[PDB]
Amino acid sequence: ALEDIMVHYDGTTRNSLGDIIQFLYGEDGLDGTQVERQTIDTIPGSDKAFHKRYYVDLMDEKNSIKPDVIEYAADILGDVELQKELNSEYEQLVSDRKFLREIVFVNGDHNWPLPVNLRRIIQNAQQIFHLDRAKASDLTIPEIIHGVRDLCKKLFVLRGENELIKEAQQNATSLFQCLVRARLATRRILEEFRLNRDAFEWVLGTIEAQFQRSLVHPGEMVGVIAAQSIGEPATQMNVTLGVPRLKEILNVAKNIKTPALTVYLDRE
Amino acid sequence: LYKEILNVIAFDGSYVNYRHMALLVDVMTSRGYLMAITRHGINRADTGALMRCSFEETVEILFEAGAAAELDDCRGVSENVMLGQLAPMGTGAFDVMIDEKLLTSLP
Amino acid sequence: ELAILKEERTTTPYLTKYERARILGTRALQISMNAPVLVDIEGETDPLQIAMKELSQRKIPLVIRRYLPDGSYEDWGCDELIVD
Amino acid sequence: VSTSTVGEENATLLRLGPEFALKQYDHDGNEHDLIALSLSESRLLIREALKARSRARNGGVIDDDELAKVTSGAVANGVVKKTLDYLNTFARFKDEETCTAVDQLLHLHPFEIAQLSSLGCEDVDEAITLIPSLAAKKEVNLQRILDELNRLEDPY
Amino acid sequence: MFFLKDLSLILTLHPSYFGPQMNQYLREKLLTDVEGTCTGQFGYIVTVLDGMNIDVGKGRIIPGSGSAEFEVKYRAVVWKPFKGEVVDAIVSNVSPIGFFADVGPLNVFVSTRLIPDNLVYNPSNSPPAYMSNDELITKGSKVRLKVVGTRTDVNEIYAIGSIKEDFLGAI
Amino acid sequence: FGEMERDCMIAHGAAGFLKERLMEASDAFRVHVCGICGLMSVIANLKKNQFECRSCKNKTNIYQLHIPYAAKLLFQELMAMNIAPRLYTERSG
Amino acid sequence: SQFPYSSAPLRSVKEVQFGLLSPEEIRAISVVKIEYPEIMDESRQRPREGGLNDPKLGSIDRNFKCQTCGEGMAECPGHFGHMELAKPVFHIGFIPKIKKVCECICMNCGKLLLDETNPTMAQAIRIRDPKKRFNAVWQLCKTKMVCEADAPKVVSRGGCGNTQPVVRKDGMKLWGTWKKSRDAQPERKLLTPGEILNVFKHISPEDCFRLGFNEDYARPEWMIITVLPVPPPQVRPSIAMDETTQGQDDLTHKLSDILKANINVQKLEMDGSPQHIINEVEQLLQFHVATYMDNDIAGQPQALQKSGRPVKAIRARLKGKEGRLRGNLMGKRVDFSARTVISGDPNLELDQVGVPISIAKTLSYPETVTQYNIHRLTEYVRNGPNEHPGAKYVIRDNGDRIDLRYHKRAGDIVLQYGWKVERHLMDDDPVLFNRQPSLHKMSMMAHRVKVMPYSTFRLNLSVTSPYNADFDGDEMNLHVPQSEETRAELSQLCAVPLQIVSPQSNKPVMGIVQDTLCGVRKMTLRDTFIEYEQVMNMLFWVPSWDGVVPQ
RNA sequence: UUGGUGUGUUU
Ligand SMILES: [Mg+2]
Ligand SMILES: [Zn+2]
Ligand SMILES: [Zn+2]
Ligand SMILES: [Zn+2]
Repeated sequence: ALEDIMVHYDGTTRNSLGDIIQFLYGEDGLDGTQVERQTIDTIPGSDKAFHKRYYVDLMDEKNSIKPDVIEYAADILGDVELQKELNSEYEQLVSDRKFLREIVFVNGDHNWPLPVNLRRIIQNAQQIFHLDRAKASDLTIPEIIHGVRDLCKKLFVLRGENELIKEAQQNATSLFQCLVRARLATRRILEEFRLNRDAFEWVLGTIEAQFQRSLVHPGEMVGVIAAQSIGEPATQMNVTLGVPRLKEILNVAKNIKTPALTVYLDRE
Repeated sequence: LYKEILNVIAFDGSYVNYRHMALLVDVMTSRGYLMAITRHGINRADTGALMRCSFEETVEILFEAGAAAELDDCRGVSENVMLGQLAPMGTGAFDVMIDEKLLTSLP
Repeated sequence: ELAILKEERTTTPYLTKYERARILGTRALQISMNAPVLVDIEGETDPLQIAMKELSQRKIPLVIRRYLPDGSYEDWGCDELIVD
Repeated sequence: VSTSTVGEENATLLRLGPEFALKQYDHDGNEHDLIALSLSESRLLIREALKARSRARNGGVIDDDELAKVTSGAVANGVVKKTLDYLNTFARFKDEETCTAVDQLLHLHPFEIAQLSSLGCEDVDEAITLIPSLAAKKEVNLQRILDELNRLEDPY
Repeated sequence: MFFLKDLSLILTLHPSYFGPQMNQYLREKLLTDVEGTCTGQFGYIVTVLDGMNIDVGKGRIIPGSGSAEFEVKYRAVVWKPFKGEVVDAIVSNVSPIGFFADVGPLNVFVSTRLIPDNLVYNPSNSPPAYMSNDELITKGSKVRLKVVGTRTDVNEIYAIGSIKEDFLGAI
Repeated sequence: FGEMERDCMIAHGAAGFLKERLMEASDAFRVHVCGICGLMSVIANLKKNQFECRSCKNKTNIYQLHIPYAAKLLFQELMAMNIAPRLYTERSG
Repeated sequence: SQFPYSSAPLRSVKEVQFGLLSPEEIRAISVVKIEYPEIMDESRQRPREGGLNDPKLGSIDRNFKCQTCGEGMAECPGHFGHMELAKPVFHIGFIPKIKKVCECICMNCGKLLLDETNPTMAQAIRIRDPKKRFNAVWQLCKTKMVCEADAPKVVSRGGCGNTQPVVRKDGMKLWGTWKKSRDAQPERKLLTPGEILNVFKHISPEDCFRLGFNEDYARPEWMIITVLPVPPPQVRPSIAMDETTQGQDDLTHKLSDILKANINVQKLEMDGSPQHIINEVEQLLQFHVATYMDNDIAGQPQALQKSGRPVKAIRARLKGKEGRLRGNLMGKRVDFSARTVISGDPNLELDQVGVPISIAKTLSYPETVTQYNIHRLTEYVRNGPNEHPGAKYVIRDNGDRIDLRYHKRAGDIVLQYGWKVERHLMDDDPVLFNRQPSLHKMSMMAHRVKVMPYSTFRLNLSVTSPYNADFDGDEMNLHVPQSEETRAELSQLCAVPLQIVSPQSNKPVMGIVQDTLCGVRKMTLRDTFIEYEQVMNMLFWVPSWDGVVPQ
C-alpha cells in the first residue's frame, strides 16, 4: 500500500505521482524515534499554583527574588522598565495556558510525547557546574527574557522566508516553544533550579543543536516503516477488537459488524 | 479513523507513535474518499503501471497497460527494482556529482 | 529550465544519515580504486575508516544533487553542508 | 557515440534529413537558423580555430600543412589536411574583407546562400541549373550578385 | 557541404583519473575521439571550435561502479555530402573505369558511364587523361561534379559522381 | 531473499544494497534496444559488430541495458502475447 | 567485466511505453516465417528448418552457435518468430474491451454514434484521463441504438442508417443482434473476426482519439491477431527426460498443435469443403490460440496434456505466488547466502556473530587489490583455498578467473594494482543477518565477523529479542556484500547500534534476557557482599574499566 | 546434471 512514500527535501509527503499527503511530516517535522513523554508543567494545577510559582512581582519586596541567589540584587526593586517585560511574559504564559488548555490538549492530561528533553540538560549542567551553592549569581532577568524570546525564533523546521514558510514555522513549533516557556520561565529558573549565566548559555546552545538533530531525515521511507510498525503488534494481538477489527478498518467495509455511537448529552 | 486505529491497537497495552498512525490515516484519505487497501484502491490509481501490477491481478492490469498506451515514467519503486535500477530513496533518492568547485580548490 | 540559483536554497543544510551513507560508500569505492587520500593514514588503512577519517574533517570532493520534487535541484557542495 | 541537439535526401529538392532542418537549437535550448557555410566561410573558421588552439596551448605567443598538425591523431591530421587544400584551391573569397562583403551582399534558404558563394557562375542560366531550388523564389538581382561575386573574386 | 553543428559526447572516466588535471584531460580526450571521425548521421567532424575552452560540466558518479560520466557539449565544423549536391573537386587518379576526385575529406568515384561520350581515356598520352578536343581531365584537374549517390560505412563515406550533365566537367 | 526481506531493505532504505541483490548476485543479463521503436529486436553480432532493427531500418539509435534475465523473460513472454513494452531511456511527458 | 564489451552505451530505463502491436510490426521484426508441424527433418540430426526449432531463432544447444546473432547460448537473447495464421483471430485478453468497442460505433462506416452536438458528450470529450473518458463514452453510447445516417438537407455523417446491433459475449464467439426491421427477423450471428477487422480498418484517427486509444500505439484493429508470434526457444527449452530424449516444453507442444490446426485450415480452402468442416477447424484454431495464452477460461474444459495434467500457459507463467514476478523478480533466490542453526554465546559483544569455519571457506568477498593491502592478500593466496584465513580467486583487470584448486603455481604469481581478489570470510567484515520472515525494520541487522570452530551460528543474547529467535533450532541466513558500496551501506545504517530505538513504540527494543537479568537482580540486592579477591576478576571482565577499583 | 507432480517434518 505505501511502498513509495518518501519525505523529500521540503518536509512533505508525496507518492510516486506527487499526491502530497501531509504537508509537514507527522505534523511536526520530527523523527519518530526521537521523542520522550514529558510534562508540560503549565497545564495542570490551579490558578493559585500558577500565580504562586510564576507570577513575578517587582514592587512588593517579598514576592520577588529572595536576594541570596543573585549578585546584582541591589539593582532591582521597583523598576517598571523591567516589570513591563515580566508582565508581558506573564500574559504570554497566560496566553500559552489558554492555548494548551483550550485548543490543543483540552482534557488537560499533560503528559505527551514531545522532543528533546531539556530537564535532563539542565541537571546535566548542574552536575557539571557543581550547582549546589546557595550563592549569588550574576545572570540578569532581561538576559533570561531575551534568551527565551530569541530562542523561539531560532527553531527552524521549515527554512526559507516566504509568508507560508514563516506561518508554517509558527504553526510547526508552537507546542515545543510552549514547552520551553512552560519550563524555563524566570521564577522557575532563578528560584527552583538556580542556574548561573554560563549554564544558561550552554542550555541555549544545546537546545539549538538537539532540536536540530531530531528533525526527520529526508528519504525516511516512512510508509514502509509505518506499515511494518503497525503490522508488528498485529502479530501479537462487547465490541470487536484485534485482528478482524483491524481488517475491517483497512479493507474498509460498508458493513462492519457492530458499529457504535459516542453520544454526549448537554450540560444541564 | 485515527481514533479507531489508536483504540484497537492500544487496547492490549501496546503503544504507537502518533506520526505512523497519522501517515496511515492521511493516505487513507488522500483523494477525498477512502482509498481502501485492496486491489480496488491502489490499482484504480493512475500511478505507475508495474507498481500496480506487482500486487494483484497482473494479467488483466498488464492488458490494460498495453491496451491504452500508458506512459509509465517508472518513478514507482517496484518498477525500479524489476528494471534493476537505482531505486529512488535512501542513498538513491539523489544523484552525486563531481565538483569543479572543490577540485579547483585542490592542487 | 529547472535548476535553481544557490541563494534560494531552502532545504536543510545538514548532511543526513542516508546522504552520509552514500557519501561514505562512494568515496570509499573511489579510494578502493586508487584515488589518493587527502588525510593522514595512521592505522586506518581499510577504506571505510579512511572515508570516516575524511568525513570527520569534511574533506570530500562530491556534490549532492537533491532532486526537489518538481524536478529541479539544489547543487549542495559537501564543503558547505554541516556534518552531523 | 557522438550525438546532437535534435532528439530521402535530395539536395536538388532541399531535403537534408532530420539533422539539418532550417531551425536548429543550441546547447541552451534557444532557437537558431541553420548554419550552412560556404567554402570561403569554412576556410576562415577552420584556419582560425586551428591557430587559436595552437596559441592557447602556448600560453599566448600560416601554412596549412603546419596548421593541420595542431590536430590530435593521424586520422585527424589526414581529414584536416585534405580539407584545407580543397578549401585552399576553391575558396573564392580568401580573406575576411571580401568574405564580409559577400556576407552583406547575400544577407533565401541557408543552403542556397552557401552554394552561390561556393560555386562560381557566369550567368543566371548556370545558377538555376546547379541549384534547382532557386526556381520558384522569384527574386533575382542574381546576375549582379554573380557579377559582384565574380568581381569580388580575387585572381589566382 | 560544410555546417556548424552543436554536438556532445559522453565520456566515462575511471576513478584513477580523478586528479588535478581532470578537466583538461577530458578536453584533450574529446578532440582525440571526435576530430576526423565520420558518421552517416552528421558526416565528417573536421575541427572542433574553441577546444581549449570547452565546458565539460560535472561528472555524475555512476552508482555501483564509482566511475564518473561527463556529457561534453561542443560545436564543430562538419562536412556531409548529399545526393544532388554539386561540388568542385580535384581528380586524384584516372583509370579505364573512370576517375577519382578528392572533394575535401573523402574521395568520389566517377565511372565511365557517367562521363560524356566525347571524353576518351588515353593511356598513351603523358600524363594519362580523359581527353576530347578542348577538354582535358588529367590528375590534378579542377572538375565540377554532382554527387549522385552516398554510401555509408560509418568509417568513411563513399560517394559516386557524374559529369554527364549540363555545366559539369572540367573547369 | 524473499519479499519481506526486500520490504525491510526498503525500510532501511539503502537501495544500493538491493541493486546488489537483484542484479549482481543473480541473473545479470544484458540486452539491446533500438531507440526508435523502443524494442529489444536488435540482432547482436559482435565480432563482426553490426546491428539492425529490422522493423525500422535503424542502425544507429542503439543502446544496451542491464536488466534481470527474468525481466527479459517477462518481455519476451508479453511480446509473444501481443503487448508491447517499449523502453525509452528519456523522460518525455 | 561480467559481460562482453559492446559499443552501445549503458543507460537505465526511464519510461515504459506500453502499447499494442500491429500485424505489420510483427511481420517486420522477425527473421523467419513458420511452416511445418514436425520438429525433426526425418529424425535426421539437426531438425527441420521450417519447423519450430529454427537455428535462426537461437540455438538451445551448447555447442551449436546461433545462426542469426552469431553468438553462443550465453549471450543470445533469442529472436522472435511468427506463424502466419490464415484466419485472423481474437486476442483472448481483450474480449470485454473489444465487446465495448463494437458496442460503440457504426457497423458500416465505423463511426462513433455521438459527436460534440449532444453537450454531455461534448463535456465528456474534455477529459484528460483516457480510461474514464472511455467509460463516459461507453456509458453514453450504450443507450444509442441506431447508427444515424443523418447528423445526430441531409448532414450525412458517414452512416447509412442501418441500426446498430446488440453485442453479446459468448466465450470466444461473439453474437451480434441487429434489430433488422418495427419488428422483423433479428439475425443473431457469429461476429466473424475478419468482418470486424474490415470494420476496424475503417476508423478515423479522431474516433481513435475520442474512444480511449492512441494511433501510433494502440490502434484497435490491432486487437485482432492475424499473425501470432513465435517466441525463441529459450522460453520453451527442451528438457533432458532421461539424458538422451528431450521431453518438450508445453509451449512447443502447443505451437505444434497450432501449426497442425493451421495446416488443417489451409487444407479446406484448397479442396471440397462441407462448410462446417470449415467452421469447426476455424473454431479449433481459435481454441488453440486461446489456450496458448490462457488455460483458465471460465465455462469450458481445460486444455489437457499427455499425463492428465493441465497445460502451462503464458498466463500460468505470470500469475500466482510462484510466477515470474513474485517468484522470480520482486523476490527470487540468490547467491552468496548461507544458512544454519544458531547457538547462544554471551561471551561476545552485541555486534558479533559466530562463523563456522567451513562457511567461511565457501563464501568469500572481493576485496580490491589496492596499494595498502598487497601483503596480506598475497599471504591469503599463500593459504590458498583449503586454509582459512585465505583466498579463492584473482579476478584480473579484464575478467580472468583463476580457480586455485585447479592451479599448481601460486608461488610464481605477482599481482597488479587494481586487480580483484576474493579472500575468505575473515574477521570484522559486515555481514547481513536475517531471519525469515521479516516483520519489522530491525529484522535484518548488520554485524561483524567472528570465526569459531564447531559449526553453528553464535549470537549475543541481547539480540534475541528483535529477531525473535529462541534456540530450539531456528535458521538464520547470512547474505554477504560483494562490493565496497554495499559494505558501507550496511555498516552505517543496518548496524545494530543504530537500530536500537524502535519507532514502532519510540522505545529501545533490545534489552536484557533471562540469566543476565535475573542474576543482576540477585546481585544488587542490598544485603549482598563480596570479598575483594573475587572482585578483582569481576572488574577485570569489563573492557571499559580504567584500572581503578572503587572504595 | 533433469523436469514435473505429491507426501511428511523443522522454525
Ligand atoms: Mg521457536
Ligand atoms: Zn526500431
Ligand atoms: Zn542469435
Ligand atoms: Zn451506419
